[PDB]
Formats: sequence, structure tokens, C-alpha cells
Amino acid sequence: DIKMTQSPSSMYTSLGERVTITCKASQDINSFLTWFLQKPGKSPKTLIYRANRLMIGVPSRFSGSGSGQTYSLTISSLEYEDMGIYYCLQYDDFPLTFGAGTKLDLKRADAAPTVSIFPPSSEQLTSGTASVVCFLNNFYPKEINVKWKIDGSERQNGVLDSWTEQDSKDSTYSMSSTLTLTKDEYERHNSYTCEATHKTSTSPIVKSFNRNEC
Amino acid sequence: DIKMTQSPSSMYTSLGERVTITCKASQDINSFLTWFLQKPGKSPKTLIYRANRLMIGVPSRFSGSGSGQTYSLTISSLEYEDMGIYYCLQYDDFPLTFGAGTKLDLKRADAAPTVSIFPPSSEQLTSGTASVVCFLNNFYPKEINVKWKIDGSERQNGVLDSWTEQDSKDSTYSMSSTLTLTKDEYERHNSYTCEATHKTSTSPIVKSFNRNEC
Amino acid sequence: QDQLQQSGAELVRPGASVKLSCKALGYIFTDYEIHWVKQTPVHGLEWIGGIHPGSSGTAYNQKFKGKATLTADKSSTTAFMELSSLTSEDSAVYYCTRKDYWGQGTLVTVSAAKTTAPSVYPLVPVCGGTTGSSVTLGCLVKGYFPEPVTLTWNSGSLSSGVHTFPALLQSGLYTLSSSVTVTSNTWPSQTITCNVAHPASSTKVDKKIEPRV
Amino acid sequence: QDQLQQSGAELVRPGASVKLSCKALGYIFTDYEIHWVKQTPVHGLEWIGGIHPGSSGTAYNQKFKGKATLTADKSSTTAFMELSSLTSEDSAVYYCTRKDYWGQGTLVTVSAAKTTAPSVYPLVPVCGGTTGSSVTLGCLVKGYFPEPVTLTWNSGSLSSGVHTFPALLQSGLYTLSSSVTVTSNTWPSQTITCNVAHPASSTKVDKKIEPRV
Amino acid sequence: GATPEDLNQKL
Amino acid sequence: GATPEDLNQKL
Repeated sequence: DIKMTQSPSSMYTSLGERVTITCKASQDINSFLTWFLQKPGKSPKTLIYRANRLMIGVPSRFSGSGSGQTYSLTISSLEYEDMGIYYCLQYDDFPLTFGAGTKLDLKRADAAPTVSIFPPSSEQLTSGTASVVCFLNNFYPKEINVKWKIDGSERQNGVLDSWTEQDSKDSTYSMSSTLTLTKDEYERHNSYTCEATHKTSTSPIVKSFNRNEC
Repeated sequence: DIKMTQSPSSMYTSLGERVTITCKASQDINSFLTWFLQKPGKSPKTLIYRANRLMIGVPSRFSGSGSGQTYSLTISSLEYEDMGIYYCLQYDDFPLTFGAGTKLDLKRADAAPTVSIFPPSSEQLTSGTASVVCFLNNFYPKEINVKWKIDGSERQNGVLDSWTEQDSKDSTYSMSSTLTLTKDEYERHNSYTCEATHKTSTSPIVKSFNRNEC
Repeated sequence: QDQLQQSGAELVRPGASVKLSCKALGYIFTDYEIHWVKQTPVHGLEWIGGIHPGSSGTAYNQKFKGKATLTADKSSTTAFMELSSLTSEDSAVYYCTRKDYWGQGTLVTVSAAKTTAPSVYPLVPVCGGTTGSSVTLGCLVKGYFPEPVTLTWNSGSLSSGVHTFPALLQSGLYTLSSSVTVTSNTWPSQTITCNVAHPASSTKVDKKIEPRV
Repeated sequence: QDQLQQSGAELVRPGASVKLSCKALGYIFTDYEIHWVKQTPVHGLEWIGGIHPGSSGTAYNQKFKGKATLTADKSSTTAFMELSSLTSEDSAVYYCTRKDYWGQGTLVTVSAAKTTAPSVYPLVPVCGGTTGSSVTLGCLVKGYFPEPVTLTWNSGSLSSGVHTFPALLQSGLYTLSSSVTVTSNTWPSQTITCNVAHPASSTKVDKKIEPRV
Repeated sequence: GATPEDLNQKL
Repeated sequence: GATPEDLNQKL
């Protein structure tokens, strides 16, 4: 298997900036490399083929170079529509192999999350289950840690985490954290705590509530 | 899925020493844990069940403890026949899940490898292929890096690495490294080099040969 | 020069089989190989195999040999891929590609799940409820199948300050949640409703967000 | 209280099926669940499923549902596991277990390979050949199928200073190598031979290690 | 040795 | 656009 080492794997860029993405092959692939891009929820769109041929319909802003093992893809001046994930494809030999992808996101000033905690609802509680929800929204950068604590101790399973992609206007991300329990064990405890770790602060950002009503 | 975090994952021990291995569960497993051991090439042998019951036939040297999430396995005085890999099994809920295993090996004074390089043989060369072999044998500890260099440049695929297990008398390990090429491309180059990195030295230990006969 | 057209979304049962189709339009079908590629969040992109509709030659990735069969019909310029014995790990987006052009992908969901209406719960702020400038309200849509669900706040009227998180699988059923932030003045004096719709079971639910007693 | 006995090593072709058996001896077959577990160097140990021969109840890991069928015959106190549509990733050691007792495991090799005799090459020191106290000689046994191969030096007479590395798969065939170190006095004045045997193709080869011209 | 406890969840 | 080169290895 030819191995494709694509780097960097994630890049924080500004509109209008020149971007360069690379792919080293574990052996010589005789320029049989494609460069494609995939936007969230959309299929792949090839940009370049045979290492340096533009594809019919692709801005001249995209250019590919390299021979042998090291290939590059340059984006001369980055536009909003270029955001997405970039991959390289070697098609010199079988099996065909891909690079891990390069994720592009717009840089911005670091923002701390706005954390909200939601005790279960009565309608859920009268059905047997109990979901405890935590919203960490509008923050930057993407890296975030969320720990759940029931009466002082960490709870690991029962947890479901979901992320939004980078927001088109403010460039921040958002995440919802759901701790799902049964009504009986939710009714066995009192102090539910959501704590998030993020680059914006030294100490965690803590949100809690007491079922006896704080 | 209950997650089983078994640590440590590898331990360098002396005969006669007391060993302790652990398994934390991601939730309370009500003591439904087994402790088993697997020797190279042999099937698993359970030692302990329901957290602390010895199994019929197992030395009293083995003892298991814990409740809730943290379980331990103590080996009071380590014998040669106890060498192998140790795993824990949670069987409280489905799916059943295992720990990553704990590998035991006898500590010893660090020894550097004795490296040998073997140009292909004539019989292979008159068949079309060319295998270049490197033996790194008798060293400690187990961690070793082997890089191949054809005429000054690193070669990545075509490489096959094989390891022996810890040797019963001297406690050292051994490894063979085979670089497989075709005769045509072996005949295109001159200087074949095997270089190994090991804790025993600052600089790599290099072995080479020239096909024009050095 | 034109395009690849793939069959629609497939919902199958564990142990069954699917045959996916890829129609080639606008180029000489017999001069180009068609390749099948699998994509999953866990494993990324992987090559299954490929066929030359011309010579009929096929190549497969070792991992899929015995699982996947590749075929092509020259009369309909349609490459086909058969997958047998499906399990949930086969659940993916599948793509045919010419290496330059790409089909749009067919989603295969391997599940035993049955159509099930979602439970919709209104998430009101915690008791007490801060004296901040704004308030985040929420709504939790639980246990449905299959995707998708559409969710709005005040039947679309409210759309600024909303976040709707991608649905995730939990114990074989989908769960999704969404929040809205409005200023303190708005709520609860103005009512805010969570509208959920699940075409598949023809459920349409509207949920008022009242303050916690 | 006694034991689990598993069927022998299985060599199958990609896309075929295997049924493995696990005989329970020395304990009441109907009071204990029998569980099937998969082991591979890549993934480690994984649970497939399990059955209660008593109640007939079965549970499966989601990853194997649709791939594996579990059954049990009370008259022969034999639990069975069926695997369909095999690919090379199914290649593993399979174990039935009672959670305390373990069967000895059946090796399933999924391959298209055909019985092929190994090529045996003698590895002599590099030209020149040091003035060290000892000399390492070697022997390379290439492209065979299936395992195993037995290898000795001087038909067992030479056994001190020998290393025989576990065989690895290379382009669908097994490769193995072994070295011996002897003192400078010994070689090449004393001849050293590499004896290889491959029961499967009934090949038996002896290879003298002569110095490089 | 052990009894069904070994936890026989499918009993 | 592109021709068979795209490398048609199964031609």
C-alpha cells in the first residue's frame, strides 16, 4: 500500500491568503495524483488531476505541482467558497489510497463559550428517562473539553456530544452535551455539573444545578 | 459500551517481585470481572472470576480485589511461568469488553544489537527478485528503529519487519529486517544501508554494502 | 466529460444485500474505469475496487474481496456494486468515481430499527433563571428513525441566534437538539415554540417553552 | 467444570462461509452461556456474541450482527458459530468461552492462495567478511503457503545461537528468515546447512552456506 | 468452581 | 478535460 502523508491536517486561514497543502507518497507515484475538495454534506469535487492539470470549471487560483513523492496544491488567494476539506488521491497503483484530508477554517480572535445547563423536562421525567443538557455555544477555537459530574464524581457513559461546523458570519463553533440517565437514577442524585475546558481560561467554566432546586 | 482501561500496558519486572495490574471501568460493573493470562501461541487461561475468586488450579500467589470501577490483580511473588500478557474482562453488561492487555517482561541491563547485513543471494538474483536482509539481534530493551537507505535515500515500502519474543535465557530480543526489491531496480543502485536506533547509543548503528563490492 | 448518477438512499436490514448503481452520462463509458469508494467518519475514505467497462477487468481492495461484487452493463452505461451480508459497519456513504468526476454518493444505513416518532421535550432555563441580558432556551428531539427531522423556532420566524446540532445515534435511534438565544425582554413575555416534523412517521409537533414552576 | 473443545484450523476462500464448533464437556451444558470471541493482532480481542443453550437466547455485538449466526445442539452439547461472506479481515483466531473456561481457539485463514513450495536462499556474510570473533549466517525462506514451515541448522545439531523469526505475509505468501551465529573458527571450514521442510507441498530442502565469491 | 454467576444474562 | 491517463491500469 502506498501511504499518503498529507499535511498540515488543519489550517486556520484568512480570506485572501495564499494557502499551500502537501502530500508525500511512500514511493514514486509518477504524477498520478488528484486534488479534490469536499464541503460539508456535499460530494467530492476534483480540482486537479495528473498532479497539475486544472479541471474544467476550476478557478485558476488553484494550482498543483510536484513530481515523484512530494506534491503540492497552492490556492493563490483564498475565497469563502474554498472552505472545506482537501484531500489528495494517488492512482498510480492499487489499492488507490487517500491522504488524511486538510481542514481549512477561518481564523478569528479567541472567544469563550456561553454555557447553559438544562435540567430534564417534566414530560421526559413522566416517561422514565431523564436527559441533562449542556450547551457550549459560540466559541473559538474548536478544541473543547466537557466533563460531567454527578454529586462530585465524573460520569463517562450516557454522554452524547454534537458539534456544529464553523459559523459563516461570526466564525465561532458550538456544541451540545447530553447526559442521558433513567428517572430512577436521576432521582437518586442531587448536584449535576457541566464543566468545560477551553483555551480562553485557566480554570474550567462550570455550570450546575441541584435537583432539590439549588 | 463499558470501557476498560487496563494499566500499565507493559511492565519490566524481576522474578520474585510483587506485581499489581489494574482495570478501571467506565461505569460500575458489580464485580463481574475475570482476570486471565495468555502466553505466546497459547489460549487464554482464566485466573480469577467474579473479581476475587481464584480458579481451581491457580496458585494462591494470584489475588484479585476491587469493587465498583477499580479492580486489581496482585501477583505476590512473580514466577517465570507467569510471563505473558494479562487481560481483564467485564461481563456485567453486553457487549463484553476487554482491557488492552498488560505485557510482562523480565528487566535486564540494556544491551545493544549486533547488526548484520546480507546482500541478496545469487539464486534469488537468478529468479528476478532481490531481498536485502538485516539482522538486529540480542538487544534490550525492545524498542528499536530501523531505517533503510538506498544510495543515500530512505526507502519505505518493500520492508518487512519480524520480532522474536523475549529470550528465555538472556532476556534479550531480536529482529529481522527484509527490504524486498526486483532484480532490475536492485541492479540500478549501489549502496545499501541498514541503520538502527536504540537506547544504547546517541548515533545510529549503521551497516552497509556497495553492490560493486564495497 | 459529463457525469455519474448514483441510485438513491438505501435502508437495509443486517444480513441482507444491496446492489448500488452508477450511471455514466456524457463520455465514452468503455474508455474509463469506474471506481467505488467508501466513506465513514471513523475510517475516512476507502477504496473498494473498480471496473473497466471496456475490457471487463476488475481490481479489488483485499478488505472487500468476498464482500463486494463489481459489474457493468454496456447497454445502459451503468456500473454496479453489490455488497452482501451487511452489518452496521457497512453503514456509509458510497461513491462511484472516474478518478476525476465523482457521483453524488449513496447513503446506506444498516439497521433493524423501525419507523419511530420522535419525543419532543422543551428545555427551559434552570429554575431561578439568571439576570443576564439574554436567555438560551432549548429543545430536545429524542428517539426517532429514520433521519431526517426538520426543526424550527416560531415556525421559521425565529432564526437568529439558533443552533441545531447534527443528530447522533443513541441506542439505535436518532437524537438531535437545538438552542435559541433571545434577549431577556423577549422571554417569557413573548411565547417561543419548538416545531418539529418527522416526515417518515408523519408527525408534526409544536412545543411551547414555558418557565419552570 | 471440565472443558471446551473447538474444531480444527480452517482455510477458506474469500466470499465463502465457515461454521465453527465448540463442544462442552464435563459440566451441565444448559446452565451456562457460551460466548464467541475474535482475536487479531490489529484489533485485539473482540466479542462476537453468545448463546444460552438452556433458554436458546442469543446476544450479538452490533458489528457482527448479520455476519455471524450462533446456534447450539443440546443432544451433542456443542455450540456453533457461523460466519458468512468471508474476507481477509475475518482472518483470526476464534475462541468459544464460558467466561471462566476457554476453548483452545480455531484459526481461520481467509485466502485465495494455493499451496506453493517455498524458495530457500542461503544468506552468507557480506563480501570481505569481518575479522570478528563470531560470524552470523542466515537463511531466507520465501513465498510459501500455507503455514507452516519447519527450519533447522545442521538438521538440529546446531541450535545454540539461532533465531527463527515468526513468518509474515508478503503479497499473499508467507516469508520467514532465521540466523545462527558461530565463532570465526567454525565457518567456513565446517559446513553449515539450512534445512527447510514444508509438509503441505511435501518439500524438503537443504542449503549449504558457502562464502561469497 | 464457579456457578451461573458468571452472570447468565440470557437465562 | 482528461483522457484515459487517469491511468487505466485495467485496460
